[PDB]
Amino acid sequence: NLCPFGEVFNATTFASVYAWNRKRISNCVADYSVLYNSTSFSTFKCYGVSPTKLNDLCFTNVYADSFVITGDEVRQIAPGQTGKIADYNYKLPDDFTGCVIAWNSKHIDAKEGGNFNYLYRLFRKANLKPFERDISTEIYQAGSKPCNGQTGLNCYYPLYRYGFYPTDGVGHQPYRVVVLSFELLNAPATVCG
Amino acid sequence: STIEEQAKTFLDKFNHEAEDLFYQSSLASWNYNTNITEENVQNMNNAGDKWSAFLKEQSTLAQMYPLQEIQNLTVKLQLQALQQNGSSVLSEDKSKRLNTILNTMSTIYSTGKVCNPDNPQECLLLEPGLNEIMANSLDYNERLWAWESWRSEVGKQLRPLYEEYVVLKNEMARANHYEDYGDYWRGDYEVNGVDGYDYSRGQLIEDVEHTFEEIKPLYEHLHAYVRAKLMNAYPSYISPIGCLPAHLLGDMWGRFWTNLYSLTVPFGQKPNIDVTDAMVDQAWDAQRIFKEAEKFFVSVGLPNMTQGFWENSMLTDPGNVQKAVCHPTAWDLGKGDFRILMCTKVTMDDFLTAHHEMGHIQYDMAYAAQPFLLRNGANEGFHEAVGEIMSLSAATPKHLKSIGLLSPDFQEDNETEINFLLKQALTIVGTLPFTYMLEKWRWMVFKGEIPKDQWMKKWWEMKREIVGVVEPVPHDETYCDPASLFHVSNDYSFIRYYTRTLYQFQFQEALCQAAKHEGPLHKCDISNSTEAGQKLFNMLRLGKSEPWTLALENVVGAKNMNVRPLLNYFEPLFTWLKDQNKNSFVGWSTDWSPYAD
Ligand SMILES: *[C@@H]1O[C@H](CO)[C@@H](O[C@@H]2O[C@H](CO)[C@@H](O[C@@H]3O[C@H](CO)[C@@H](O)[C@H](O)[C@@H]3O)[C@H](O)[C@H]2NC(C)=O)[C@H](O)[C@H]1NC(C)=O
Ligand SMILES: *[C@@H]1O[C@H](CO)[C@@H](O[C@@H]2O[C@H](CO)[C@@H](O[C@@H]3O[C@H](CO)[C@@H](O)[C@H](O)[C@@H]3O)[C@H](O)[C@H]2NC(C)=O)[C@H](O)[C@H]1NC(C)=O
Ligand SMILES: *[C@@H]1O[C@H](CO)[C@@H](O[C@@H]2O[C@H](CO)[C@@H](O[C@@H]3O[C@H](CO)[C@@H](O)[C@H](O)[C@@H]3O)[C@H](O)[C@H]2NC(C)=O)[C@H](O)[C@H]1NC(C)=O
Ligand SMILES: *[C@@H]1O[C@H](CO)[C@@H](O[C@@H]2O[C@H](CO)[C@@H](O)[C@H](O)[C@H]2NC(C)=O)[C@H](O)[C@H]1NC(C)=O
Ligand SMILES: *[C@@H]1O[C@H](CO)[C@@H](O[C@@H]2O[C@H](CO)[C@@H](O)[C@H](O)[C@H]2NC(C)=O)[C@H](O)[C@H]1NC(C)=O
Repeated sequence: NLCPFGEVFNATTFASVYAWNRKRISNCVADYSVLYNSTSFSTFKCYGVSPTKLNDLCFTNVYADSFVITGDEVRQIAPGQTGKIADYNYKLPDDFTGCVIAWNSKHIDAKEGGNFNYLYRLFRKANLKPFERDISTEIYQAGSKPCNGQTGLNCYYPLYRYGFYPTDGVGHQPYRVVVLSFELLNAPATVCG
Repeated sequence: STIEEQAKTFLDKFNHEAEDLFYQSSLASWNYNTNITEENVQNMNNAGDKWSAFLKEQSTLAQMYPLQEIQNLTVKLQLQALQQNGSSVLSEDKSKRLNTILNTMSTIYSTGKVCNPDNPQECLLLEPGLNEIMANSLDYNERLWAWESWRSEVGKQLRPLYEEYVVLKNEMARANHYEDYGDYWRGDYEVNGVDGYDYSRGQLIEDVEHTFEEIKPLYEHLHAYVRAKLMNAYPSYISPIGCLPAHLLGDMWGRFWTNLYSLTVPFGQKPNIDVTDAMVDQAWDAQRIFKEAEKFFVSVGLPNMTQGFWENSMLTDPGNVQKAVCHPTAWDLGKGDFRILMCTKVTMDDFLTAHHEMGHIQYDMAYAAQPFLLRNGANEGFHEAVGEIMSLSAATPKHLKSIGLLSPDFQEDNETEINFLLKQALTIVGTLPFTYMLEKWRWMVFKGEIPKDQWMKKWWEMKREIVGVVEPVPHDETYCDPASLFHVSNDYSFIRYYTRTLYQFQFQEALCQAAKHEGPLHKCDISNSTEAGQKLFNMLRLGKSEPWTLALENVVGAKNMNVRPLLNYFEPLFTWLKDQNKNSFVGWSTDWSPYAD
């Protein structure tokens, strides 16, 4: 009765994919039938529980991951199908108990001048184990010669920036993603529908 | 730590950096071409210079990766495109001088005006004035004035500019490790690395000449037929055994004999198929016309047009307030942005060309998941060939009947069929000797085999022998008629048109065989054939990742270009011409001329 719990879902702005955000949710009345008649979610599929039983269930702990990615890369937010986002930015555990949510923002995140406020990692040393972050700006140097100083011939700055214009194709328009995960513990907290 | 992994990361950085820069340049150039202002042209040039500078930086970088040590054919290709020194191998001042004369030639061609000596107040530029004369005038003297005025005015200016253009371009390509500018151009067809599908740069000459030899007889009979029919139109001006006067061919140069249909119609009693009257009468929405092309492409298993296309494309003439470039173009701006720029009128010619440009867009939509440097046709001929198979299918009377612009009279005499095939030949085979000779002359000039003092001598000697066309007035080396064509004076290769004409009928035969068509090939409409659609999409998706020979084999089963599709398409007209010319002269006289002494 204290948490709409969507200060996350609809708000002014979100965070980059490589620096995705976590939030705790507690003491809530989770009604998700009105959100079924909300702006259509590009994709809403659950893995551990039933979408037709959501509110009946009274789970203990709930967490919310919110971040922004491209349109073609969105279908990588799933167990397996490792790719650019699914390794270097945000991987999910193979055993997953939760739900994933995404919708399309036509001109909210996109402006006529263009939006260059969202970043993403392209070069990293190793694939990220589930639920890991690495925000370090370490100049990647795969070739043995470690420049380490600045931009180099075989060196690269590992962080790239999205370009989001209002005339883009659907494959790379700004998709906004929220992930719900219920950790499995023998300890209770206050959540139910 | 391998070079291949290093090269992969370099290519990743280039693709992601270049996608956005190319998109900005494309948006700016679109805003110019759809809205001619000084602000827009300056923004376009700014974005274009930024793109060229980024490309040259990446070129000098990619040259630091030793190509020979690359074992990945796909990556080797992307690196090769980037390592091309291109114009940069020229000195700075010499390159500036080359760009200056290039822009000057383009300007004088697109701006040259000729004035009537009897009335110096009437003056026409090439489009639409001079083209209107060359298309519709039936007066020999007026046409001869138009022909000679265009050449003797603008081409004389182009002559010295063209000499400097030739010499600098041959040197550059040589510095870029080629023999001449034609060899650079021939490099587009070169394949080096795939065992069993490679194809050399002289084989193109071998293949083009071997195939033009097989085209030769069909063209000879059409030439004889058109020559007799023109004798009825210009009495006492044409010899029954001589070449055709260059100024009576339907346009300024003879690239197309389209406007000779009225003078060569086999059976004028049959109604010549024009759907323009039906279009104006039927409820017409220019939107619906382009939508009908879209409905056609989905019916064969291809996707709709994008919402971005329908919102950003320019589908109508913007009017007097907003001046735009009306040359039909299909824009692939990148980042999934696809548009069509066309000042569409409600006409039959524009209907087929709308299909053609949307065919381009489907090609452009395809292979989108390929890396940047692979977003291109298999070779320079694949895109236009695809557009043309689209336009043929739309032009068949069965399709025209099924769409409802033709009443279901379903009249198809053996004379209605020959009429349609004859009009096709005026266009399709009339352009082949022109294309082959222009590129042959250009290749030889680039090779330095035609002395400077015999440019026009050899030009018109070659003119006579191959195309069977003779100049109406003599031209010394003061004149410069080759530079009087747009593609020549604007630094565009021309052999794409020969190659695309052959490719398109190979594709048409293959896709109609896939659609299990049985009648004559020219009556084939591949509409409603998801099998043919898939076979074409299976080829469209490669882009420039696979060699064009391998891509061509995947669909038609042959590693090389073939003439039997064209000859089988035109076989009925061929026999009809052979019958019609029994008491007519077949062949050409390398010696008859209109003028004497
Ligand atoms: C996030 O999104 C929007 C804010 O832009 C809110 O969506 C909606 O809020 C309105 C009220 O402000 C709801 O209208 C209501 O409809 C119900 C019946 O459905 C009616 O009983 C109420 O009296 C009111 O008229 C609308 O339904 C609602 N939609 C959804 C899907 O919630 C939402 O409040 C914002 N919340 C968060 C946490 O981001
Ligand atoms: C030359 O290098 C390219 C890389 O740029 C090689 O292409 C790549 O082939 C691999 C193996 O099939 C692809 O990896 C796969 O990706 C899918 C993505 O869903 C993943 O599920 C698989 O587990 C696997 O990791 C890779 O995506 C692909 N890359 C591209 C850009 O096409 C190519 O094979 C090399 N040439 C030769 C002859 O080996
Ligand atoms: C195009 O179609 C027309 C008919 O629609 C075809 O024409 C016909 O040709 C035959 C010969 O093959 C003619 O037969 C002959 O009749 C004469 C007397 O007129 C007789 O002396 C001969 O012994 C022979 O029996 C027929 O009359 C003629 N019909 C018409 C209406 O002209 C024509 O052959 C077709 N062309 C092609 C290339 O298929
Ligand atoms: C052609 O370019 C001009 C700018 O050079 C565009 O500008 C118009 O002018 C102001 C500029 O802010 C706009 O507020 C107007 O609404 C525009 N006038 C119109 C649309 O008539 C102009 O939009 C461009 N034209 C097109 C078709 O893009
Ligand atoms: C090829 O596709 C066209 C698509 O328009 C088919 O046209 C439809 O045909 C059916 C059956 O004759 C009619 O009921 C519809 O009204 C038509 N829709 C139109 C005209 O838009 C056509 O029949 C197909 N031909 C085939 C299957 O060979």
